[PDB]
Amino acid sequence: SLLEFGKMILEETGKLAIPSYSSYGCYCGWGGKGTPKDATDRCCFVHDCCYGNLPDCNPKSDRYKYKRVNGAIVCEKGTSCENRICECDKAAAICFRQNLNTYSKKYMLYPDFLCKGELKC
Amino acid sequence: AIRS
Repeated sequence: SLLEFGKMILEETGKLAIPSYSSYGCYCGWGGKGTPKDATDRCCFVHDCCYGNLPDCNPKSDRYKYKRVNGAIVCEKGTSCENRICECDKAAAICFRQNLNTYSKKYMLYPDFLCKGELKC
Repeated sequence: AIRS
């Protein structure tokens, strides 16, 4: 679920998902069009694609379980949708962690008109 | 309320 993803993001990065990742660049929080602005925004682009891989799942609301094995995120077995959603979220949280070194506050609340053109998954 |  979105709330679970937000907790995973905070655990991983120390940033609150709202507002650090809810309106960032072209793809974080309301993704659709544009060239991703930076590596963090590319995490969101890929995460959007990952959810797009699951048209008959409901990643905003469906809850999954996971645990930590010495820092590592381990998705625990639920329904097929839950497992796949968890793997998408895990990857994005890791990606955000890997790209904190270039996170830029200037991309928070990024205006829609600066995001143009389709980019295929 | 609705995040990432």
